[PDB]
Amino acid sequence: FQTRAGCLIGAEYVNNSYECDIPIGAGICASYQSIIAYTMSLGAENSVAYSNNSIAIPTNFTISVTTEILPVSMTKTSVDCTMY
Amino acid sequence: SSTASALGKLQDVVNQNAQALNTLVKQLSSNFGAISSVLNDILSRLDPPEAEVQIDRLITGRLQSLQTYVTQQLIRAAEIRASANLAAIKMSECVLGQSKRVDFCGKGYHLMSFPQSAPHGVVFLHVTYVPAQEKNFTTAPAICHDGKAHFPREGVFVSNGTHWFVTQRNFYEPQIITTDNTFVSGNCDVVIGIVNNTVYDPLQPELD
Amino acid sequence: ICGDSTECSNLLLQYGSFCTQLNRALTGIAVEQDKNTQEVFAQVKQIYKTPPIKDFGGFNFSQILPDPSKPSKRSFIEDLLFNKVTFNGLTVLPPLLTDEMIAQYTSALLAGTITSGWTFGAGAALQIPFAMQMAYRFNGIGVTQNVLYENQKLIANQFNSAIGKIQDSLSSTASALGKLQDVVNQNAQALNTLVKQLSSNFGAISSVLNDILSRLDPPEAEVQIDRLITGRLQSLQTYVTQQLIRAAEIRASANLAAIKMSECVLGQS
Ligand SMILES: *[C@@H]1O[C@H](CO)[C@@H](O[C@@H]2O[C@H](CO)[C@@H](O)[C@H](O)[C@H]2NC(C)=O)[C@H](O)[C@H]1NC(C)=O
Ligand SMILES: *[C@@H]1O[C@H](CO)[C@@H](O[C@@H]2O[C@H](CO)[C@@H](O)[C@H](O)[C@H]2NC(C)=O)[C@H](O)[C@H]1NC(C)=O
Ligand SMILES: *[C@@H]1O[C@H](CO)[C@@H](O[C@@H]2O[C@H](CO)[C@@H](O)[C@H](O)[C@H]2NC(C)=O)[C@H](O)[C@H]1NC(C)=O
Ligand SMILES: *[C@@H]1O[C@H](CO)[C@@H](O[C@@H]2O[C@H](CO)[C@@H](O)[C@H](O)[C@H]2NC(C)=O)[C@H](O)[C@H]1NC(C)=O
Ligand SMILES: *[C@@H]1O[C@H](CO)[C@@H](O[C@@H]2O[C@H](CO)[C@@H](O)[C@H](O)[C@H]2NC(C)=O)[C@H](O)[C@H]1NC(C)=O
Ligand SMILES: *[C@@H]1O[C@H](CO)[C@@H](O[C@@H]2O[C@H](CO)[C@@H](O)[C@H](O)[C@H]2NC(C)=O)[C@H](O)[C@H]1NC(C)=O
Ligand SMILES: *[C@@H]1O[C@H](CO)[C@@H](O)[C@H](O)[C@H]1NC(C)=O
Repeated sequence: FQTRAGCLIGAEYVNNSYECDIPIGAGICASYQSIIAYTMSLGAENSVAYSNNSIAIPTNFTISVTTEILPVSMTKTSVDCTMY
Repeated sequence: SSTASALGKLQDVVNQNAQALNTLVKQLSSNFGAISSVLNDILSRLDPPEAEVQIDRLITGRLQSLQTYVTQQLIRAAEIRASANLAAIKMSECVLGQSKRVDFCGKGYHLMSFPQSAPHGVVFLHVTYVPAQEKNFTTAPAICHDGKAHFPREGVFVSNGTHWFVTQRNFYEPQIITTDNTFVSGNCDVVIGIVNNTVYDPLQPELD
Repeated sequence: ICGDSTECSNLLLQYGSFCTQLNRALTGIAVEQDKNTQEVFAQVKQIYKTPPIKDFGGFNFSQILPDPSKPSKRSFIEDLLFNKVTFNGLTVLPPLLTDEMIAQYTSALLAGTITSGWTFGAGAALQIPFAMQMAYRFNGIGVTQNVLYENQKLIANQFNSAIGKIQDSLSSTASALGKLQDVVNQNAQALNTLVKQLSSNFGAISSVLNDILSRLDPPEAEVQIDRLITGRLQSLQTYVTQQLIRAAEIRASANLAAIKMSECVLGQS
């Protein structure tokens, strides 16, 4: 197969579109099924029902807990020149 | 408990530091264009006048390696300092109070946060509110009554098909439109979308 | 630094593992670039579409929404912006996201904020007529919503005129995109001077490898090769360090852009 990123062998190009597993480039990437290569899909697709006298109001709720991880430090090291 | 690879940032910081030290140490075994990578032998194999040349080669190579290592360390330290500043701000704003800036800590309406320690970092648990189970309604921006226009003090007008109510915006809870949750401003001949209805007042029935 | 010569490679081999580090650094930079773009733009989960019929209370977004007529599916302003701004062992790798995908993200974000408001940034997109979304937004700065419902046409006209004015300012006035041009120029200059550095003797007798290799005795030819090698290594290391500094600065800018997108597009600040 020939792509804008180069030449790819060992995999077959399909016409579907899923999420991206192993990013290859130029908007295409590959995954395992055999190995296949395809074009990325940015996500789902919906057309919200806009109108000038219609609204939507929630009736229930959920409480979600999520995690976030941040590094704040690293190991303190020192070097002796003349011994090194 | 089961899923791994959730701590990539701390792990790869550790890996980068370890790899830097490993390559710095392993660089000690390079000739750099000299006759050997061991100093004692070249000291003990030939006279000084060329030994100085060989030591000069070794010295310049090792100095270059050390300078490269230190410069990389400085870059990485600057990045880590930026991350630590961000962590301090998040601790001060999302743990010690309720934050209003959207998506700063958690996706959804922020409620609170809790900190936990990690070997070289911090973990925030963000507790947030997420609405669900929607429902469509017909809406209008104002209500005509006696020629006057009424707007909601707080909330929004909705109708299930036959009657009109006011609700708070983020949670469906209808109430009867009254002169206590609405206010008046001018006659209704200019607003685009006014609808005819009635507004009940709680004083007239009481008086009778 | 060797240009397809066995002797140069053999002499370089005894310099330890230097260029492996350089390749690692460059690879890290490229991966960071892709992550930057992803963090800024992929703020949404779905891809929203604007409805075929467009009655936004008199407001007019025709200049900003994409048009199917053009093949790039870009907007008028985006076309103006794209028109305004414009091998020796080195390669340029294509970005992961092509321009159409980025345009698609921007279109999705903008349609979502026209139709739903800030709701689509927290949960599921909830429709709301545009006039009362504007009333809500007035209510959030200290002005009663009353006002907006009595000055709607005037407000719509002011917004339309402002859009037209900004379009004309971009179309006619140039030099409004200095920052992007500066980034491009800096990168091009750095690469050009790195390439041009190949034509320096650095103290040897010639700046071409073949002549020194094929003119005189190897015993001192190795000394000349060492001169060339050390000069070219210094040049390459300087280039890499400059690239690292610039990458850090760009990453700071991208973080700021991500915060601004989150806080001023998906909400009211
Ligand atoms: C609220 O009602 C409107 C009006 O019907 C819904 O919009 C369409 O509803 C029909 C069913 O009556 C669906 O088949 C269409 O798919 C809807 N339009 C679109 C663009 O999807 C709207 O979906 C209703 N809201 C909810 C939450 O169900
Ligand atoms: C809001 O959602 C909750 C679930 O998150 C609903 O509670 C569930 O109700 C069903 C039927 O009564 C039970 O079988 C579940 O066990 C309940 N879940 C929990 C966690 O208690 C709740 O009913 C919803 N609100 C409304 C008004 O329907
Ligand atoms: C809209 O809501 C109103 C208020 O709840 C409904 O009117 C009442 O509905 C109940 C339940 O059917 C009846 O017992 C009452 O007699 C109704 N009238 C009053 C004055 O309370 C109305 O039915 C709802 N309509 C729809 C289409 O949902
Ligand atoms: C909501 O939009 C609809 C359609 O865009 C409007 O319906 C039109 O209203 C005008 C003036 O009221 C009439 O001249 C047209 O004949 C109507 N067309 C249709 C297809 O209904 C409606 O008025 C709008 N409502 C509000 C409150 O703005
Ligand atoms: C709401 O009520 C007003 C007044 O009760 C209505 O306005 C009248 O409409 C009739 C017929 O359209 C006209 O002959 C009158 O001149 C109007 N004014 C008055 C003071 O009666 C109006 O039509 C009603 N409906 C709406 C949607 O506004
Ligand atoms: C929104 O604004 C655009 C401004 O470009 C309007 O497009 C113009 O419409 C007039 C009226 O037909 C034409 O004479 C111009 O040639 C149009 N300009 C362009 C660039 O196409 C558009 O009509 C406005 N939207 C609405 C609904 O009127
Ligand atoms: C995929 O689509 C192209 C055109 O979109 C078509 O020519 C081709 O036959 C299809 N199938 C495969 C396997 O490429």
